[PDB]
Amino acid sequence: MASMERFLSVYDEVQAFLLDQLQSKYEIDPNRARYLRIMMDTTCLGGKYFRGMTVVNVAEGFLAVTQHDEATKERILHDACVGGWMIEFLQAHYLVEDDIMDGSVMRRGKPCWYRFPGVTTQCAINDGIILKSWTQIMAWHYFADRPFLKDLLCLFQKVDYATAVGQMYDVTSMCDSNKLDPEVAQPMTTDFAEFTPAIYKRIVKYKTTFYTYLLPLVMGLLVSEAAASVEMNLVERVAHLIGEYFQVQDDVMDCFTPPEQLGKVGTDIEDAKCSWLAVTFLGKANAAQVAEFKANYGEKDPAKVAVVKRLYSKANLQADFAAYEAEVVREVESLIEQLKVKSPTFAESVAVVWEKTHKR
Amino acid sequence: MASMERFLSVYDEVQAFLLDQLQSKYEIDPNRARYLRIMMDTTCLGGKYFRGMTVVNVAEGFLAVTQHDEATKERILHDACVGGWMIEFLQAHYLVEDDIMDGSVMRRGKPCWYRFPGVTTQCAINDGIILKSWTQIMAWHYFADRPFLKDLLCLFQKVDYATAVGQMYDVTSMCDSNKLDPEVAQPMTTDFAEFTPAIYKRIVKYKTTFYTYLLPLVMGLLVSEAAASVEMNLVERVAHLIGEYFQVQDDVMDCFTPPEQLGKVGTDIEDAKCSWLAVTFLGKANAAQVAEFKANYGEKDPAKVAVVKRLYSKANLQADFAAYEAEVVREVESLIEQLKVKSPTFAESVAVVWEKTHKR
Ligand SMILES: COCC(=O)NCc1nc2ccccc2[nH]1
Ligand SMILES: COCC(=O)NCc1nc2ccccc2[nH]1
Ligand SMILES: COCC(=O)NCc1nc2ccccc2[nH]1
Ligand SMILES: COCC(=O)NCc1nc2ccccc2[nH]1
Ligand SMILES: COCC(=O)NCc1nc2ccccc2[nH]1
Ligand SMILES: COCC(=O)NCc1nc2ccccc2[nH]1
Ligand SMILES: [Zn+2]
Ligand SMILES: [Zn+2]
Ligand SMILES: [Zn+2]
Ligand SMILES: [Zn+2]
Ligand SMILES: [Zn+2]
Ligand SMILES: [Zn+2]
Repeated sequence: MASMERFLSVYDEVQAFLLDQLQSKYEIDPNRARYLRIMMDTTCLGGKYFRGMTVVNVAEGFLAVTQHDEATKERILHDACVGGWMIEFLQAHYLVEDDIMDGSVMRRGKPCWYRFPGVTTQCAINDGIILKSWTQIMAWHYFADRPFLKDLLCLFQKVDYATAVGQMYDVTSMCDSNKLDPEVAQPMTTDFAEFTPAIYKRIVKYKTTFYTYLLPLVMGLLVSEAAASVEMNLVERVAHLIGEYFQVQDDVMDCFTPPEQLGKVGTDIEDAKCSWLAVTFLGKANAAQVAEFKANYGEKDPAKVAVVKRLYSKANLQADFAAYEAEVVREVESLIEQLKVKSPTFAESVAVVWEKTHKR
Repeated sequence: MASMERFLSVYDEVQAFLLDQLQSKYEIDPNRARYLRIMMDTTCLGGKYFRGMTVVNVAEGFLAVTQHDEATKERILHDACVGGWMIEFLQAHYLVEDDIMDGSVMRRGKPCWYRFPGVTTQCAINDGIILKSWTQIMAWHYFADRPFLKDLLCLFQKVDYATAVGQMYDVTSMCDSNKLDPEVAQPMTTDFAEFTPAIYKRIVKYKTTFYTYLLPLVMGLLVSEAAASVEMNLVERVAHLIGEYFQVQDDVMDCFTPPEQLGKVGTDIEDAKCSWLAVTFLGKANAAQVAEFKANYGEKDPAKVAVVKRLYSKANLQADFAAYEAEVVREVESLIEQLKVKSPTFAESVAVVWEKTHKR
């Protein structure tokens, strides 16, 4: 059984479980079950399964070096798939809700879920709530008697919370902090004083890294009962680095990747996002370039968006990206080495995570 | 210390904990902390604290009949307040998101949270996510070493899930089940075949009863380590009854309570809600009254709304409500008696829950 095959089969099983339970324990009728099946498929499937497959890969590594009965190998791999789906369904939650929050049009060359004719925002908000509730239903069902259940739920819960806090950092990133006030409509920053590397780093760490990198690695350790093979402060450091890198790639592609390939028309400029491009450009621009960026950023007008893209093009941001990439490659290699002291197997899984990130 | 006083003090403590942790562990800055404090107050405070105070009342009952050290009495009451706030913050989540889902204008004579000028939907969806995450942060913090932690989290998780399923039943209640399809925009029912008492009962049970009645009672038992004093199938039955009653009152008031008193302009008729009024009217109407209801229900037009209110007025629904009330009074009394066999104290708390519901 290829890992991916096992992973995909477990989706089918988990889907059947959740829908069969709705019918037998929550009085659902067949049509509403079908609507939820479609919802689940539409919102959970079609991506790369990077996060969920990380859990599987980490567990697979430990299986190769640890003595177990066959049935135990199976149970561990099944747990790693369930845990991976918990993360994918968490992601699915965040995507449904974020797309609504941001008025997004497309996700993976298909309409965002709320835009489906028979969905609408009124249902989609709640569908997103259900998606995250299913992570917990999965956990309580499949992991009821597992020794790792407490630690898994407690971590999962902190990562979800961090992610929501990250969302708040992201949606408020173009405001002046000192002006935040629920009573007063929020103006866009004029000075862009908060477009700094440390501020950017805080957004990305919370919004993406905890759930995309830390949680899949640590879930893999927890289902393997292997958290003693690592120094958790290192696993955090390496996840922060790789996660930051991931987002900087995504930020560049929002701007420069053709929409057919991206699967999306990128709107970070019109949305006035604190992107790596913006922060990096502000870190090297001259006064006249800074005034021009300010006159044009955060505006729907396509000509103003083209002015911003031009400023970025002539600012030679490809140099800054190569240098940044160089330095991340350097630090990731260093942390992989430190990880080898307690676990070659876990260090190797992080190596694979990094290769898959660095080459995508 | 009056119970309410203790309850309100614990809000202050919990608020400080959550905000202090954001600063010390999640890198929050002071302005975003202030925004979340305001959010928390605006969305969690100002109601009757019925659900949270139920937890406190149930625990207080057991304290009066159970031998404990003073510090243990305090710890139990503190736990009951924390558990009660978990339920109020769960409620706060659902209200923020539902108000957004339904395009609601006012909640408790104040603007819905998403309508605040400095909030907007983009932030409000996420603020609602945070509210529910805080229930879990509270639980893991205050109840880390508690013997009831597992059972409390597992119940809490099932009630939340049921509530989301209830929301789906509610928002789809004016559609024909056989027509639900994410690909096709959903027409309002023309036949109203699904406006039945059993269907209505399913909506209310899921949408309201589990979180408003079952969870506060059972939370009170769990923090008291008293679940053996009751037959859980009875506690479920009595909660379903009282919870149904609560909603039937709310349904009548949406239609007949002046907006100043309601704290809201009621829109259940324009929203084509499967209300008790509608279901009860359809259960007694003649053919001509049925055609008239169909020609007028579920429409913004104020004259069509007034036609519906007239049909309800002349259908003598006050008689049906008195008869329904009569029968609920009868069954609640019967279940209170059954509850006395294992626990007079718990039966008495349910009596208080019912009095507070029946007289509001
Ligand atoms: C077909 O069964 C209908 C029913 O009410 N079952 C029991 C039941 N449903 C619950 C939901 C949440 C928490 C606890 C619950 N217990
Ligand atoms: C859909 O059913 C969910 C469920 O858990 N049913 C059993 C159940 N019901 C409970 C009520 C209180 C405490 C614990 C309970 N356990
Ligand atoms: C209550 O209405 C909310 C709203 O209009 N939100 C933006 C929105 N834009 C859409 C485009 C296509 C389909 C659905 C869409 N929804
Ligand atoms: C001020 O501290 C910043 C930091 O990163 N602390 C550790 C940390 N933050 C976590 C969030 C979720 C899950 C696990 C976590 N561990
Ligand atoms: C805001 O801090 C949240 C936190 O839990 N910090 C400690 C912590 N970090 C962990 C990473 C993996 C496993 C367990 C962990 N525990
Ligand atoms: C992205 O926009 C969503 C939207 O317009 N939702 C309805 C809506 N109606 C409002 C009335 C006052 C204040 C805020 C309001 N929001
Ligand atoms: Zn977003
Ligand atoms: Zn940590
Ligand atoms: Zn992006
Ligand atoms: Zn609603
Ligand atoms: Zn039950
Ligand atoms: Zn109502």
